[PDB]
Amino acid sequence: QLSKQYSSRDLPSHTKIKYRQTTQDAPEEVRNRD
Amino acid sequence: NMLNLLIHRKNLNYLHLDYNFNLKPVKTLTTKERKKSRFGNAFHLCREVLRLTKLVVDSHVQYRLGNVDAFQLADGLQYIFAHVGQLTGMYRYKYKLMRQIRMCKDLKHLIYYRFNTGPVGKGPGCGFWAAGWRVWLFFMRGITPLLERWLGNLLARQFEGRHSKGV
Amino acid sequence: RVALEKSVSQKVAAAMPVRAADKLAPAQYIRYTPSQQGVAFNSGAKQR
Amino acid sequence: PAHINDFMFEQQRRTFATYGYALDPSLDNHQVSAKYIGSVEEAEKNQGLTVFETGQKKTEKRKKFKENDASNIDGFLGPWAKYVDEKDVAKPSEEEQKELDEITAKR
Amino acid sequence: MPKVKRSRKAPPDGWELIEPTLDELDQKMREAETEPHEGKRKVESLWPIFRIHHQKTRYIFDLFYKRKAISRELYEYCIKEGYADKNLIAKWKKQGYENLCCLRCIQTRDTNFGTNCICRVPKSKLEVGRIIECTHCGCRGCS
Amino acid sequence: PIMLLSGHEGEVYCCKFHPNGSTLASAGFDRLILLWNVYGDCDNYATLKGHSGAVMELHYNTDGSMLFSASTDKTVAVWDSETGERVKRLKGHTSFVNSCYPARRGPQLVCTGSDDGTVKLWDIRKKAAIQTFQNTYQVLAVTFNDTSDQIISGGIDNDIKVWDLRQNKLTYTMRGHADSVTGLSLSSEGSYLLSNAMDNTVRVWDVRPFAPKERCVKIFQGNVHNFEKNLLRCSWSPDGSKIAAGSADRFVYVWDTTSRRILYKLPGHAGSINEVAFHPDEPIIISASSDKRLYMGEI
Amino acid sequence: MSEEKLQEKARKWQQLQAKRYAEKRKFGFVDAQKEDMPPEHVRKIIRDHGDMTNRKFRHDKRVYLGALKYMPHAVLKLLENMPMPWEQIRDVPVLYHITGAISFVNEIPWVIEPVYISQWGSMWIMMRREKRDRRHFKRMRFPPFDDEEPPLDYADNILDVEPLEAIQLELDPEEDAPVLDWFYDHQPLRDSRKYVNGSTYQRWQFTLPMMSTLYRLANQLLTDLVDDNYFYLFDLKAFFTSKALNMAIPGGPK
Amino acid sequence: WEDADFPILCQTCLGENPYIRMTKEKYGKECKICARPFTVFRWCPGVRMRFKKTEVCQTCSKLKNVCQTCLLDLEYGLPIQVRDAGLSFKDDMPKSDVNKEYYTQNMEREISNSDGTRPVGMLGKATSTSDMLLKLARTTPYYKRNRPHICSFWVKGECKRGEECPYRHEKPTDPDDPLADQNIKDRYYGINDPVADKLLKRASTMPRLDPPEDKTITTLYVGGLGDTITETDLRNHFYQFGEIRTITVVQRQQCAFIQFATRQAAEVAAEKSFNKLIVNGRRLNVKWGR
Ligand SMILES: O=P(O)(O)O[C@H]1[C@@H](OP(=O)(O)O)[C@@H](OP(=O)(O)O)[C@@H](OP(=O)(O)O)[C@@H](OP(=O)(O)O)[C@H]1OP(=O)(O)O
Ligand SMILES: [Zn+2]
Ligand SMILES: [Zn+2]
Ligand SMILES: [Zn+2]
Repeated sequence: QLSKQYSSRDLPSHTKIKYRQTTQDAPEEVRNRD
Repeated sequence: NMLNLLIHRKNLNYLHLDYNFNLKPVKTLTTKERKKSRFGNAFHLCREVLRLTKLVVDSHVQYRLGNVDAFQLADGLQYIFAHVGQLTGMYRYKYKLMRQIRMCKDLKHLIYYRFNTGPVGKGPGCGFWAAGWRVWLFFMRGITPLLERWLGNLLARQFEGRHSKGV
Repeated sequence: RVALEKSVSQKVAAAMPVRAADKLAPAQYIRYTPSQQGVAFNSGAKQR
Repeated sequence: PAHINDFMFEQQRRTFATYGYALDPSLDNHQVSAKYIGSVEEAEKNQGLTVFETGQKKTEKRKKFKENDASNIDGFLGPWAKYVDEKDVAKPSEEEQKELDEITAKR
Repeated sequence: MPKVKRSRKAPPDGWELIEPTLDELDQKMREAETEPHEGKRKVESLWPIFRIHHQKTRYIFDLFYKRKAISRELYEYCIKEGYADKNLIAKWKKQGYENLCCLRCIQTRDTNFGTNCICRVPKSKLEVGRIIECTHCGCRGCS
Repeated sequence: PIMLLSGHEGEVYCCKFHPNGSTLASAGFDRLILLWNVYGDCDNYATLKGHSGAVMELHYNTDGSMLFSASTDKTVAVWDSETGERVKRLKGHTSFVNSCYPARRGPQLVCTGSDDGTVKLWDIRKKAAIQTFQNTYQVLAVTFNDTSDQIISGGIDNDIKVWDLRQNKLTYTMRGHADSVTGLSLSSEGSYLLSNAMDNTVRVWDVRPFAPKERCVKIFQGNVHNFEKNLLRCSWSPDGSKIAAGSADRFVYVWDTTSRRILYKLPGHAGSINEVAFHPDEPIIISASSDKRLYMGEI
Repeated sequence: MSEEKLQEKARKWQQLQAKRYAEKRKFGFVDAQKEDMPPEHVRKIIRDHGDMTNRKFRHDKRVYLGALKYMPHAVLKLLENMPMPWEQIRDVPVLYHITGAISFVNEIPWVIEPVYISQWGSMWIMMRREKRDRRHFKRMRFPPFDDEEPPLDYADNILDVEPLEAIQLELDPEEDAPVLDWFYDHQPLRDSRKYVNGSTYQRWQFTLPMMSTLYRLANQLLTDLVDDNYFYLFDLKAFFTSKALNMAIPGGPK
Repeated sequence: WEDADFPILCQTCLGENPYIRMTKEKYGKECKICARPFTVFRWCPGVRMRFKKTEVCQTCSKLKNVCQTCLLDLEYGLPIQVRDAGLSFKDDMPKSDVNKEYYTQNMEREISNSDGTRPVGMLGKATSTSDMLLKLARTTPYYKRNRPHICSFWVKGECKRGEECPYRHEKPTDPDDPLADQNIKDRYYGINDPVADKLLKRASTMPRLDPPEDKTITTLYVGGLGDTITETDLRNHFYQFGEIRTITVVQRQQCAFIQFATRQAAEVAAEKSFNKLIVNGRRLNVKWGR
């Protein structure tokens, strides 16, 4: 029982996840750090 | 036919949409019907867009029947596109239209005040309808996904029913 | 990750609702063994 | 979930449809032989002929018309040529007619 | 009042002997087009049109290929103005397809199992003498 | 492991190993030839292209240097496993060429069985035919004899036929199969030859200078046919120890040369198994089935 | 075993194998096409359904309604092909629903750029000389049809009429030799592989006399500037800067 | 919404050819009982037979254990009421709107936790097929079910479609007959379905062995014995069923007379054997002797 209604706010948006880059604080560095 | 099928499916027999897409009641309606029979901006935006196209295709039918002329058709089309504000009444339902409306005024002041640079006069016969046509085509490029969403929602709600459970 | 995201994909494709309708998958073939086997019905054969 | 070949399934089905016998499809774990199922004696006497395989049949084809000159204004039957051995009206007759009136009254 | 012509080019000059046949055929098409939707049926109210359409293009197919009684130029003018049917013809010219009823009776995607009408099955391989009315064209076994 | 391979769009009819035991070739309806690496993850490196019809039989040379592949479109093809590219398009076949066999350890020479009514002998270098024994009818499988001087063929008339390359007459005709023979494969003995036939029986024969005049040796039960009449193919093991067969029953049949017992009827497939491939080195089995994929069984 | 047995065996298996591996059901073969219907098919369906009030249909009611979601597409596709005052009639490819519920003009109006500007420039000259030299211009009435006059039928009212000469400018035979014939066509050189790509109508290539006459014809709608230092502080970058500094040059935007 | 792999149908209704071609439509219609949307499968039964369609949810099927279109039981194949009575079942599925939608929701939630293998509930606890059920069962496929309807036109004369009349151009059945009006809802709920009552009267008129008056008449007469039976064979017929006290195998009349040790044992034996004790192919007639 799936509706075909819809919403202005369920349009696609921010469809890519940012990942924490090499210098910002990647889980590798924090794995290292003291 | 689509808009009439909508009107009559909701069981609103006291209203009727006439052939230039005017919506008119055929009674005087009590409160319950003045309320039950209010419509939204989807219905009315679709109504008014269809009214613009009927104006256009009927100018062309007048041309093809022999009633007017090539020049009268061209200038009447230019007229139509310059004066969408006073012929449709679209701005009531999506007021952002005035972008377009102001644009088709600016163009007309250009073209006119370059059309009649010499002995040519301030009279009607100026149909160079490329510019306003372009403008309303870009407007339609923008509006079709919006209206397809709004009408999809209206039709769904009319055929499934409105969901008052987990709002 | 696999199961999660596939269910995501179906739930969001619901939120597409303008379904970029893909073609219908090729016709499948299924082989069926009735419980009511015998030569009374199935023209004496067992499977269809 | 089988996966079979396509010309062959339709061949066998049309066989069983228009001839009444067919190479039975049971793929049993006990090795059965090719047995013509359905009208077995028909498969025997007809030599297993398929509706798709050409075969000798002296069967009287129903008589049809043929008006294929497309210049006659009301002439061309072309591909829409009726069968000549066909009826010109379709109705039930005096006894069944009154009986059906009686039934429609009984209902 | 005829199929008023778009080309504005002069018709090549066999046009004057095939003129009246096409004219009466268009008369018949307009008439059988307006014939109003009686208690006839809803599937079969469109069978006249396909019937007439085949006729007209069939006719020209004769007068160019089976008689060679008109020129390439006149025949092309008669296609371009919508009397004939370019692809119904180009299909007729094939080998298994001499009498094809309507061009839609071979559309494989318009039918759910991916086949042609029973219109298209040779009468012999059915042999059951059963009346065939392809719902599309109304044809009785085009081939 | 089971190691099922996929990546083929339609039935795979033929699968066989590198005679190295290094690379895998499979082919079928999709009109192209896929290659894989047998070891590691059983991964796919190359795909050969070109054959317009269905690849009905692929065949190696005995080193593994050039590839032979019989196509439905009246043609055989030899290609370079070095490149994957065509060296020769054996045209001239007047119908469906189903079976191909390159001469092993002799001069480079090919016998092709076809649906025209002829068996054809071809030299790769001349772009011309060598010999052709028009018996009457379709020949469905063809294999040489290790002398490269007789040629064996099996078709619709159930009498397995062998021609002498020098006298060019029907050298050896053998009889006893009740219905059409679908597969021949001569063991690496150079002597024992294996015959599948959809009458549900498999047979073993032996081409020698001297044979008992009626050389129907061993007989096994189990294979199936049905409305499909797909082409069923058999093989010996590298050792002449186990015979592997497929059938339209979804069961890989593994029997033994010695006790003719049913060592295996293995399930696992979805559609008819058309070809089983034995590893020239290992106890590795590869099944090509009409379910549009392959299996890599280890025994 | 019986010979005639084996002979009809060869017969049967030959036919069977032959059809089964016929090129028709080869692997990647895709069925050819969907070619055009006749026009009267559409015309008859739509005039039949009329206004869905006769209960004989009563099921296309649901699809008729449900097709509303797409009518802003039909309108956009329709209005972007309107026939351009040098033409009397334009024929367009139409995709429609087999119950008449909706009708999409299925086309994109590609034009050659210098041709198009020249055609509209001729229109400029003609319109102007006409409005100057017509005694009294009558403006048509909007709406042209009344509120309860039902819309006309094409077939009964416009189908057979003669269509009333359009706004051609009449080109002179000597100086405009290279264009006089194909100028006012719908898609001028559509089918002549010397000057156009093909029938999809991309890629023009033209002769230099063609271009010179086209230029001279479109001369009215054109700038007689030759270089760029006219727009000195009047280009995009000057405006970007002025906007950024919130100062505004004499004749520029704010 | 339901979602299935195939229909679940009677062999009668599935057709005759081994090779059938069938179409699926996802969320295609509404179960006439479950009231919710289902997937609807449509197949052509045979040559010149109406296309049939699955007409009840897969859950509405598994619950009462029937064929999704034929509606008859799956093993025996009688109307739902008959099977219920023969299994002595009491099916408590609600009737009113809200209660029935609620019951359907929870029954579906609980059948989600199944294996898809056998009916849920008492339909497993009632599979003891009584000889009455086996006795009423259909034997061969009554394939008259799949022929087309009755042509209103051809009943009035009008079926001018030649031979293609979309309905059997025969005589319309008299509407007075009880076997005419059986609404789907009742035939699923088993409340006053005429075919059930006619079949039950038929099962009541069917031959079963009669009981005697006196308790002391503990000799049971089996008629139609034949001389291929042994006294030890008549024993094995009536030995472990209780205890037998004596056996007289009358060879001058081809009959037998079994004196038992327990009245209920002999009664169960003979009634359960009535005309159907088929040992070495002999129709023995089990009755109480004089
Ligand atoms: O009614 P509007 O949208 O405002 O357009 C008109 C009109 O244009 P149409 O010819 O399309 O009706 C006039 O044109 P002419 O009278 O020039 O022929 C005129 O424009 P002019 O000012 O140039 O006369 C007039 O303007 P106004 O009321 O100021 O005279 C006005 O255009 P505006 O947008 O200029 O008002
Ligand atoms: Zn048809
Ligand atoms: Zn047709
Ligand atoms: Zn036809």
